[PDB]
Amino acid sequence: SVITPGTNTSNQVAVLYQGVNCTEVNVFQTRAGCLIGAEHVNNSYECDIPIGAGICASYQSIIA
Amino acid sequence: TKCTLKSFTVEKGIYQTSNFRVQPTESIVRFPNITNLCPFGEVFNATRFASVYAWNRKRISNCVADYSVLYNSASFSTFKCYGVSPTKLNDLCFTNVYADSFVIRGDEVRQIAPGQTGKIADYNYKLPDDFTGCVIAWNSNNLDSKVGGNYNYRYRLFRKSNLKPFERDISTEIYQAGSTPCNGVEGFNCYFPLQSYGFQPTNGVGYQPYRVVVLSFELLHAPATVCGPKKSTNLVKNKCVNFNFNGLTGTGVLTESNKKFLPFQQFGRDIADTTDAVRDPQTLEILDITPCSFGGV
Amino acid sequence: ASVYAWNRKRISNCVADYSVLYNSASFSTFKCYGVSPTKLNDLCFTNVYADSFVIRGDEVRQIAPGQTGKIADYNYKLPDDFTGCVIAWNSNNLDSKVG
Amino acid sequence: FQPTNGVGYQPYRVVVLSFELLHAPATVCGPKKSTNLVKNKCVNFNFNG
Amino acid sequence: SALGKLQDVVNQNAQALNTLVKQLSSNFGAISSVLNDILSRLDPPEAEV
Amino acid sequence: SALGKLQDVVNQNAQALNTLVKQLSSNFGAISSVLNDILSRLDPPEAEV
Amino acid sequence: EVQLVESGGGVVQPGRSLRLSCAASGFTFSSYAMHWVRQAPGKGLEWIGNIYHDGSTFYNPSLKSLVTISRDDSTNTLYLQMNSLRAEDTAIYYCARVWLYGSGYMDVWGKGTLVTVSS
Amino acid sequence: QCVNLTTRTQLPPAYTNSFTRGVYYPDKVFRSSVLHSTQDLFLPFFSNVTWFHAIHKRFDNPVLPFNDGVYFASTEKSNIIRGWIFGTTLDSKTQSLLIVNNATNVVIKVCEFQFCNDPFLGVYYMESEFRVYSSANNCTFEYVSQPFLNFKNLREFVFKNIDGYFKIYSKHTPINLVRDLPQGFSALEPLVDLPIGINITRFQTLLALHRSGWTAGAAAYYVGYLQPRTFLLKYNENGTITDAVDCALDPLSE
Ligand SMILES: *[C@@H]1O[C@H](CO)[C@@H](O[C@@H]2O[C@H](CO)[C@@H](O)[C@H](O)[C@H]2NC(C)=O)[C@H](O)[C@H]1NC(C)=O
Ligand SMILES: *[C@@H]1O[C@H](CO)[C@@H](O)[C@H](O)[C@H]1NC(C)=O
Ligand SMILES: *[C@@H]1O[C@H](CO)[C@@H](O)[C@H](O)[C@H]1NC(C)=O
Ligand SMILES: *[C@@H]1O[C@H](CO)[C@@H](O)[C@H](O)[C@H]1NC(C)=O
Ligand SMILES: *[C@@H]1O[C@H](CO)[C@@H](O)[C@H](O)[C@H]1NC(C)=O
Ligand SMILES: *[C@@H]1O[C@H](CO)[C@@H](O)[C@H](O)[C@H]1NC(C)=O
Ligand SMILES: *[C@@H]1O[C@H](CO)[C@@H](O)[C@H](O)[C@H]1NC(C)=O
Ligand SMILES: *[C@@H]1O[C@H](CO)[C@@H](O)[C@H](O)[C@H]1NC(C)=O
Repeated sequence: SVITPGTNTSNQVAVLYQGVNCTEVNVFQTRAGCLIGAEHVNNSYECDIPIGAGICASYQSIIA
Repeated sequence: TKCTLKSFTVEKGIYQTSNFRVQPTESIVRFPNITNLCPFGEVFNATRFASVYAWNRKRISNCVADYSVLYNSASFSTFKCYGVSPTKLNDLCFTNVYADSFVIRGDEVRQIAPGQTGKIADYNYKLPDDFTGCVIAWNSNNLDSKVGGNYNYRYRLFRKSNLKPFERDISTEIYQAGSTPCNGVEGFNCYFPLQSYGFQPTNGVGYQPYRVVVLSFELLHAPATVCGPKKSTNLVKNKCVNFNFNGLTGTGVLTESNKKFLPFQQFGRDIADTTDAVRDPQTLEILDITPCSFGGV
Repeated sequence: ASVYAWNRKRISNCVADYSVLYNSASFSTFKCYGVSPTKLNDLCFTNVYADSFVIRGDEVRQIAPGQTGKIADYNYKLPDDFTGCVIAWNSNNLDSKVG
Repeated sequence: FQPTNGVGYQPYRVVVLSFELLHAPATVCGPKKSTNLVKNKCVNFNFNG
Repeated sequence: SALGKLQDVVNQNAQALNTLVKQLSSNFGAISSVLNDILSRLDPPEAEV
Repeated sequence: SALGKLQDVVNQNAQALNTLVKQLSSNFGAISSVLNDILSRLDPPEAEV
Repeated sequence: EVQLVESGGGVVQPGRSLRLSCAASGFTFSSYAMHWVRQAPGKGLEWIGNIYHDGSTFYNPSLKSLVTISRDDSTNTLYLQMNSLRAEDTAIYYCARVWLYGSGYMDVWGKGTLVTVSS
Repeated sequence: QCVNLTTRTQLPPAYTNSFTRGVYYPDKVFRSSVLHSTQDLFLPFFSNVTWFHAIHKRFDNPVLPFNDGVYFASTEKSNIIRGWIFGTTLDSKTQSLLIVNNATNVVIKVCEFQFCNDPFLGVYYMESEFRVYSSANNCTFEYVSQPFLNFKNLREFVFKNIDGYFKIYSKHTPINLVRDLPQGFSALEPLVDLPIGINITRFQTLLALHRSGWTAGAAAYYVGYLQPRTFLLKYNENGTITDAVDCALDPLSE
């Protein structure tokens, strides 16, 4: 799955490999799968792009 | 409405009954004004044919092919066409016609078909699964057999792997036997790939020489160069007609267009892949094709 | 055995190593008419009939589909749709006698 | 058959193998070249058919 | 994106129509996806198939 | 049987997934339910069918 | 018994012709097809030509017009005429025999003849 | 007649970026205001394209593979590049393809040429020197056509060999960039379809010497290789491909 903002805004993307561990493929391990290209932050915001298992992505670079 | 609802009493309302469609008034056939005949006499009636391992391929293009002199000839024992009917061969315009000529024995004629197995199919001449064309084969015992034995036709008995479709192997290479290399006489003696046919006139049917010509076509991609004997009709504007442009059949109204076609470009296709515009042969003009009026009654 | 009373051995319920037979150099003829020698090690068959006999060197070709000869007509005949392989080898050192 | 005869009159031993492909089960099969076993990797396995 | 619910319904209907139109381009294992080509190329016994 | 409404949804989803998996073991009139057996036992014109 | 012997090898100038002979003894020359094969030092075997009882001669597509195969059945012999010799034709030549009513097994082989070309 | 060129200067060939070049029309069908997805032998976007120079002393005529297809770019002024050689062994053993563009016309011949080690044309300071092959014995296809042709001219060609057909696609672009490939998009129109029916695995660029020894005129060319992939092409209201998307380049374009 490809997580992106609008092409009017930016061309940066993140890749979600669903149900795939990160050792079998900015790399973060979620319960949904391995997310590459998103910087994981400890802050909590509203959900902009849903990833799953409580993880959401937003553009501010792409953060998860 | 009574027939549609299957009742003799119809309640008040609106009912969809059928679909009105205007029928075409006359058929217009547009084909190129090329008049050259195709050299089928140089292919079928040739004095000498090559072996099946080194089969002869002749590209036939830019001519009018009269197929009616092929099917109605009673010389051909086998006339099997895959992907096209032989009766309809006169009505169609093809591109990239290929004539593949060779000589094989009698019981291998069944192997000149898509999807057959054997020595000839695997190592000599392979037809694709999606093959469109015609296999023509006839007995040539009275030309290709000599009383002492004819030894001019040879087949590739063995190859390391199976051939690809329409692949020719003229390469004659010495091959090994197993566990010892072909580094001279020292090892296991080296087998030869090419074996000659034993053609004698006293041989029974199934072993006699049969001449095979395989016609291969391509189904309407680039501008067609090989067309049938059909004559060209005049063009009518703004009327529903059933047209045939170089083998492309259909029904529609032919109108003037404002589409700036590039010189290579011939026709146009919609999302459904149905033709929406066409370039007519002989006059090179671009005619838009609009489907005839239809709708719900 | 002789060719009028050729020995028929039935090969069944076993794994057949055709690689040893094909790679054996004693055989002067390993000629197949319905299959490929290199695909013998991959395919499976219900049973194999092995017909063993001794003939003259000029009559070895007569064991062939469509071949007409004295051995073909009167001693051992093959069908036109024959499948399998014919193996033949010289036996001058063993069978032949000076008398 | 004599040792002084040339090739063509020498005795030749012929064994003819004929295959049957009837509705009976295929008891006769080719040899089974087993390779080494590799674990913990995504491989194409063929175990006894 | 205020009016996304209506635009979503319009997009779903248009996309369903586009897919239904696109499905005519598939031959489904036949020699061609065009009926006129089959009717002009083959005799009725195989054109029927 | 207090929470039967949720258990019914869970059972229906699991049973539908299991049925979809079990449909792979059916040959649907073919000689085998395994594609590799068909590709190894038949030539591509009939293996295609 | 079966025997193939060859002659005509030697050290010759390049462009001069050669006639290699393959005499067969012990078997009837008919019903068999005869081959000419060569192998270069340090290189594998390369097939040159075939001739049958009819007189049909088939050559390698790699080398054209250099050789000419001539069969003779009165005295059971086979001749090769080699013309326009190049420097690369230094090789050991072999005469081979296949049976016409079988697969292309080359059976018994000739002992070989040596052709050395030099300037 | 053949001549060895022994005054070359040793230098490795360069590499640069393809950007979004190498897109050609996949078929002969007109399409307008549509987005069409096609799977064909295309040049990948932003790929590593090999760069060869002709400058004085550089004269780059190496032996290059053909593979599945060749994108040939030319930053050309004063007409040094004259044609191409296609084949497998480039001798009389196999059959080879000759494309030349001399001062009068474009000639395509399929013959068994005995090629020279350094095939070339020549300009005297008029063209009076031609050393490409020493013989031509068996010729099957001949085709004489119109002339196809700071660096001022950009020549893009796509050479493909499918089903015995050699497809040549061409585009001519006026440029004013000094050294590298300009960044932009230009769809290559099909130029010619040749029914050659021969095996091609190796190809050669044909250049022209300048005589007043020899001098090499200022020219540069680029060789890229086609791979089977999917593009999403955009057709405008005039039927011209104005933009393209490589489906396997990056996840955004995917
Ligand atoms: C130009 O150079 C090439 C390569 O050095 C020459 O090709 C070689 O020529 C020698 C001379 O007899 C041959 O022995 C080699 O087999 C050739 N090699 C190849 C790969 O062809 C070529 O002859 C030279 N040109 C001239 C006119 O001498
Ligand atoms: C071959 O010759 C016969 C002799 O009349 C003729 O009838 C036949 O049409 C010829 N075949 C072709 C393809 O021209
Ligand atoms: C015949 O067709 C060609 C194009 O194939 C065209 O150039 C020519 O004008 C046409 N001639 C006639 C008389 O229609
Ligand atoms: C292109 O290839 C060369 C070597 O083949 C390599 O050094 C260079 O980094 C490559 N460039 C890119 C952009 O991949
Ligand atoms: C083309 O030539 C190469 C080497 O010259 C060879 O490996 C390849 O198999 C040939 N392909 C065909 C179709 O002849
Ligand atoms: C161009 O090449 C053709 C074909 O070889 C030839 O006929 C013609 O004379 C050449 N023109 C010049 C100016 O060399
Ligand atoms: C190719 O040319 C050579 C020499 O000119 C000739 O011997 C050969 O027969 C030719 N090939 C064919 C198929 O005519
Ligand atoms: C399309 O062509 C018209 C004139 O035919 C031109 O005015 C218009 O700018 C063209 N479209 C584009 C996108 O360039």
